[PDB]
Amino acid sequence: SNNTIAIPTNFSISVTTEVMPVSMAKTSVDCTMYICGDSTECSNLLLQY
Amino acid sequence: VVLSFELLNAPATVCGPKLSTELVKNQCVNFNFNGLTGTGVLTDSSKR
Ligand SMILES: *[C@@H]1O[C@H](CO)[C@@H](O[C@@H]2O[C@H](CO)[C@@H](O)[C@H](O)[C@H]2NC(C)=O)[C@H](O)[C@H]1NC(C)=O
Repeated sequence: SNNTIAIPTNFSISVTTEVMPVSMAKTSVDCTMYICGDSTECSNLLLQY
Repeated sequence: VVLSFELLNAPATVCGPKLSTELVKNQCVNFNFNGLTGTGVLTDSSKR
């Protein structure tokens, strides 16, 4: 209506939880051990990559 | 003669003539068990 307004007569204090990711697990790969295991022969072929 | 092989996870029935060495545990070694060969450290195990 062009001539009426609603005013809050009261209030509520609210506490709200916002959860945010900030980091992830730091990961490391031994690329030689993953590809070749311990085999010397494969490690020599891997050098060619 | 046609020799047909199978190389299963089952007891070795025919083997090549390789001489066999003592176990060397707790060291990184080359190994060859029934032709299954690799490199690593051998230890006792609990495995069933
Ligand atoms: C807003 O509403 C709350 C209730 O929802 C009012 O608090 C009540 O106030 C009466 C009278 O003061 C008490 O008898 C009640 O016990 C109160 N309840 C609670 C939960 O506090 C509050 O007064 C209102 N705020 C304003 C500014 O009027």
